[PDB]
Amino acid sequence: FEGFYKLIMRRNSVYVTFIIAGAFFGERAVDYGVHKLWERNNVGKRYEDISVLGQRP
Amino acid sequence: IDIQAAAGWGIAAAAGAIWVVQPFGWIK
Amino acid sequence: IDAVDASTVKRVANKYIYDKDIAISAIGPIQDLPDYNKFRRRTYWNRY
Repeated sequence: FEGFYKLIMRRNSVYVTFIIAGAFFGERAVDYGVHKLWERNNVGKRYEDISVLGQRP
Repeated sequence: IDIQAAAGWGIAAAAGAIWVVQPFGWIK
Repeated sequence: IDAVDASTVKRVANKYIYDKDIAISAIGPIQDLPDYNKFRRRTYWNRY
């Protein structure tokens, strides 16, 4: 808590590391959330939802 | 202030390398 | 006084100086004096 907190606002190297970590996780969290809502809005329309998938003849 | 700052930026650079290049699977 | 060593000065300076607000009182031909944001920014060093 206080240890990381105090380091972030007192050393710019820790703050830059904090920015990189927040960019990395915040980007993945949004990409995960966007894709979950894309899946909920497109039920039945995915390539893996084709009934005849695998029997061409 | 000279070694602490050097380790701090070395950590920032290493995290940035892991962030730009994301070799999640090269940990072998 | 003797108790105030180099570690003491840095500790006290971080409590009173680092990234702290300042008060400015200027008079005369002071157009070239930097503004509040310039003085405010110069209370920390971003290379550390």
